Order: sequence, then C-alpha cells, then structure tokens
Amino acid sequence: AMVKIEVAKPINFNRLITSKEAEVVSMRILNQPNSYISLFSLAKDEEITAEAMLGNRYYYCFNGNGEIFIENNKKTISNGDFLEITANHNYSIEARDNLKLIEIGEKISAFNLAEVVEYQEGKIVSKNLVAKPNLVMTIMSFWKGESLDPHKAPGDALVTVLDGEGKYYVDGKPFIVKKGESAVLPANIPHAVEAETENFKMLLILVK
Repeated sequence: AMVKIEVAKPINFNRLITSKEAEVVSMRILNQPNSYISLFSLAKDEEITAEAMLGNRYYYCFNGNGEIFIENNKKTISNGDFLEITANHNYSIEARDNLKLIEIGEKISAFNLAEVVEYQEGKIVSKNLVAKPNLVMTIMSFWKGESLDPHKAPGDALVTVLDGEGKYYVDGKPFIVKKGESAVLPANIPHAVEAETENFKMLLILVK
C-alpha cells in the first residue's frame, strides 16, 4: 500500500519493469501523502507528457536513451543520468530506444550521477542532492572497509547501487545489493551498510 515491493531484498528494476513495442508501463513502488517513487519503461518512440506539476519531479535513468522537452527545450537523458524538473513546467519525455526511469515526485541539465562523487581511500563521501521535509536524496561513495553503524530513518529508503556492490543489513539481516540493483530499507527499523568486498556507490532516496 505504502511500500509496494518487498523490503530488505535486492531487486533488479531492469528485470522488474519491461515494455513491449508501443507500450508505456508504470508502477508505483513507494507512496506517501506528499511524495512517491515510481518506475517507468517506455518502448522506443513512445512518450509520457506531464502538465505544469504542483511539485518537483526527479528522474534517474537506468536503461536506454531519450529526450526531455521542458517548455520547449531539448535535454538528452541516458543510462546513469539524473535530472530535476522544477514545479510549474510542462514537459514531455520521448524514448529513443527502451527508456527506463525512476520517477521521484513531491505531490505539492541531466548529469551522470555516479561521477558526481569520487572514491577516496578509507572514506565515505556523501553529497546531498535534495533535502526537504518529505524527501531526501543523497549520493555516496564508500571505500572498501567503510561502513555505517546500525541506525533508523523516519521514512522508507530506497537504495540503488550505482557502482560496485554493497552489503546491507536490515534488523541484523545481511544481503548484497549489486550494481544496477535496489532495495528498500523500511521506516523505523534499524539498518546498516558496509563496503565489504569492494568499493561501491549508491543513491539514497528517503520518502518521509
């Protein structure tokens, strides 16, 4: 209802959501009163159009290539890219091939996300992208051997591994999330993470 996929488990969104010719497929995966996370798969040459939205929209592309026209301005989007679209803007999104997107929305130029944080030896580097009362998005790099101790968040977090692989724990239970996979760390339950076997990067989307 609020989390529509299994928690504390690695999931490959590329496999979870697919479209055949001429289809647009969508799925809500987290839903709260004033923010949500959805997935889209657009078949080649299909489009989604959005009228002047009451809140901001953010997109992370995990497959394919496309074009976004925001009030008549072509931005290109590709696998690995992140894009913010501010409130009160008409836009359309066109798929040039099979375009898959995570859409993060508040209800009321594209760049490569992994490249925004560097690895640093023995360190965790964190860069906050959005920080709002219903939505927090942060990108992090972990050098092998670095970890976060168990902690809780007041919302459900979706983590997606952008590079390498990470070892996550939810309420003491371990699971590996590999590059291209995601997992939900549920609200009010302790979780932790460790760069156990190699360096990794992740995007964290917390909906509160």
